Amino acid sequence: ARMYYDADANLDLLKGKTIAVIGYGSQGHAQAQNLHDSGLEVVVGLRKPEDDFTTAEWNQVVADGLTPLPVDEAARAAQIIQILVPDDIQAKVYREKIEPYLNEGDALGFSHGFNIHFGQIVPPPSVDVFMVAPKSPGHLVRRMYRQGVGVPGLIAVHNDHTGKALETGLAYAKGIGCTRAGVIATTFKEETETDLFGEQCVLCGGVTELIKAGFDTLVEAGYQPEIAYFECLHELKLIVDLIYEGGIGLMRYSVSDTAEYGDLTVGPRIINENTRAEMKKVLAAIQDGTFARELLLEFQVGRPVFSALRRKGQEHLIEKVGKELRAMMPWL
Amino acid sequence: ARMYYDADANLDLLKGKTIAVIGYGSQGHAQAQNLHDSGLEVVVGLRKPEDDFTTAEWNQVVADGLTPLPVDEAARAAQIIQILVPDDIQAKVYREKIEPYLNEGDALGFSHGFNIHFGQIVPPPSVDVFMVAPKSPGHLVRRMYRQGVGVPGLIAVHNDHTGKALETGLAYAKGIGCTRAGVIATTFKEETETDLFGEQCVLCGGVTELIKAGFDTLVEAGYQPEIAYFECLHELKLIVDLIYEGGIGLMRYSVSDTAEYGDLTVGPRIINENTRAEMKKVLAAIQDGTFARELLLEFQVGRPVFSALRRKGQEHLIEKVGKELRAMMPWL
Ligand SMILES: NC(=O)C1=CN([C@@H]2O[C@H](COP(=O)(O)OP(=O)(O)OC[C@H]3O[C@@H](n4cnc5c(N)ncnc54)[C@H](O)[C@@H]3O)[C@@H](O)[C@H]2O)C=CC1
Ligand SMILES: NC(=O)C1=CN([C@@H]2O[C@H](COP(=O)(O)OP(=O)(O)OC[C@H]3O[C@@H](n4cnc5c(N)ncnc54)[C@H](O)[C@@H]3O)[C@@H](O)[C@H]2O)C=CC1
Ligand SMILES: [Mg+2]
Ligand SMILES: [Mg+2]
Ligand SMILES: [Mg+2]
Ligand SMILES: [Mg+2]
Repeated sequence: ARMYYDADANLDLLKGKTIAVIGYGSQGHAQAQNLHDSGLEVVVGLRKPEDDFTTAEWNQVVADGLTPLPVDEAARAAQIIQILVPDDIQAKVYREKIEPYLNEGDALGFSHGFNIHFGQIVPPPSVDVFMVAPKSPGHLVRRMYRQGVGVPGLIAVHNDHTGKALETGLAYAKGIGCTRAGVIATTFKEETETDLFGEQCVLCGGVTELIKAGFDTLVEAGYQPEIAYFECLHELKLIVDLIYEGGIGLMRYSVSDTAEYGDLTVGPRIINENTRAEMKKVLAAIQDGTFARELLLEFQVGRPVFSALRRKGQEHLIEKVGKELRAMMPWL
Repeated sequence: ARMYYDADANLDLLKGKTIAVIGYGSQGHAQAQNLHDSGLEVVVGLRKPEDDFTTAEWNQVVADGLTPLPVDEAARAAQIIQILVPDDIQAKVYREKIEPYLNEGDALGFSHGFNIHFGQIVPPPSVDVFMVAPKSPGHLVRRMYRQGVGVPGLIAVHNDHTGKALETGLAYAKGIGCTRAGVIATTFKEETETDLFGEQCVLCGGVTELIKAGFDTLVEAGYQPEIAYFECLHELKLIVDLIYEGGIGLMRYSVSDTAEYGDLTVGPRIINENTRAEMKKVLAAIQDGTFARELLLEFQVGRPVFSALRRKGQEHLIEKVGKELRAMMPWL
């Protein structure tokens, strides 16, 4: 893997330019504040204050010492526009408040490549397109920069038109602080497809249904739901913290030998070759555009499947018993 | 669930009694110190110092202000004996150092039910047998007790010879702080079987192989292993931390709508009715004694399956890439 560190990004390449950071959410408040104390001219594109949220966010941008402009005004101002609004809204915001104000040599930036990769945003060919995706949440992107240590990041450039697209996004990477720890060269295609696959098969879909299937197994066998909650959900955090810290090996070293033996022999019975074949199918739906199509069509008819499955999950017994037991532990 | 609190336990039922805590590891150190701070008469049963580890543990007891004794002397001093050495060691320790010193009316306590439930320790009928199983690791049992909050626990009674087994166990649970948070009534059978099931199917076996299968899917399809690490392992902690604090619903509220839709529709494809049927078979092996027999036989011939499978795990690419990447993240 190709790594880019400090001695690979020249922050002077941005002297005399403006960076529009559209949005001030998790990545927006973190990344815009990072580029300000890195010596770069930053404008923060938001909506005109109209209700309570758009005012409170506009006021907090001022409180941190940055300049807010309406999205069309920050986009007219800057030659480097980084879109950090929500993914499901990016197509409308770009089309209306960003697209008519693009010039040659301007560089368009993302932190997740779904919209570029699946053709929902198609910038003009005379425009640089880059991605800098940090591997840490917004509050950890901002808190770690103030501590002189970077968070690792992924770098991607989708269209090199000014001949310096890589160096230009590489400049943005140092501006937010990812080049300190090290930055991995990826593509929009790889970042988008792996992000969706991980979400679907492991981080969100896989683990929630593993948890629920375990809980259901115990409850259907007649064990107390309160006991099943502890053994299929609550105790998972301790285990995953260890994997996070020191890999699977640290976790297996820290649990009892009986648990490690059970892990080694039963894990592959639960997640077996049939499961691995299904993960391959799920990946193929991500690679061939049909998942993206399905999501996009779902949003166009008012999200009936998303609402129905969401509500079905909220009615699950594990959520009911969980609220009761979590009360008893206010220290979470 | 039948719940017990501080009001249901009478610490004065232990007046004039000496409690021996056998072991001083994760649960032993926390439970012994807690019992001491609650004004009870505690001795810690340890191997006489014979090497760096046993010298240090003995000195730790003294440093904490508690009284260490060799295990047989601790047993002879105490009327309540809490066995907190590793589960795979308890039968031999019990047979050699505890059993010959039991008197009618003594109480034998556990924090996990395996050895009583699967008949590896068979106490005389004249001895009360109870369990108080905290639902937190020892360092939290201790920390939460210091802060005047408890950790939740389970209470079970296996043999009531005196008629006071439950009251003794409840007094013990109050002494270590578990009735402060609340203690759930269960049985040795239920605690043992749900503990083994959760470890095998969800917490350790299920989640490690889910992680590995996701990682292998990505690597085999040609993506970069460093990227697969982030998307299949590294950011699972953020997800699980949210499930831990506020259930599946809080996590789904906190991820993007694309992830939640991917979660709701793909989760049950990965963990499906075949997976749930295999979980039922795994539970059946825990319920019919055959897993316990398999584990005990494995331990009797020097752990060759445990050692072979552990090593194969240690050679996996996810552990090699993970070590490289985690070194780039010093804050671990
Ligand atoms: N949550 C995370 O930590 C990660 C997110 N990303 C990606 O960065 C992008 C932004 O992510 P988040 O910080 O979580 O976004 P967010 O959901 O926290 O907020 C987005 C910002 O855009 C504003 N906004 C909302 N609707 C708007 C509209 N119609 N017009 C103009 N502004 C609007 C919001 O006020 C908010 O300040 C996404 O594409 C995401 O996939 C990349 C790395 C990790
Ligand atoms: N670790 C945890 O957080 C949980 C553990 N439990 C149960 O607590 C009990 C004790 O478990 P842990 O504290 O985790 O074990 P541990 O591995 O943390 O500590 C074991 C203790 O036993 C001592 N010991 C080891 N060999 C000995 C021997 N031959 N003779 C005398 N003493 C010896 C050790 O020096 C150490 O003091 C087990 O039944 C466990 O299943 C129950 C709740 C959660
Ligand atoms: Mg991700
Ligand atoms: Mg447990
Ligand atoms: Mg266990
Ligand atoms: Mg995502």
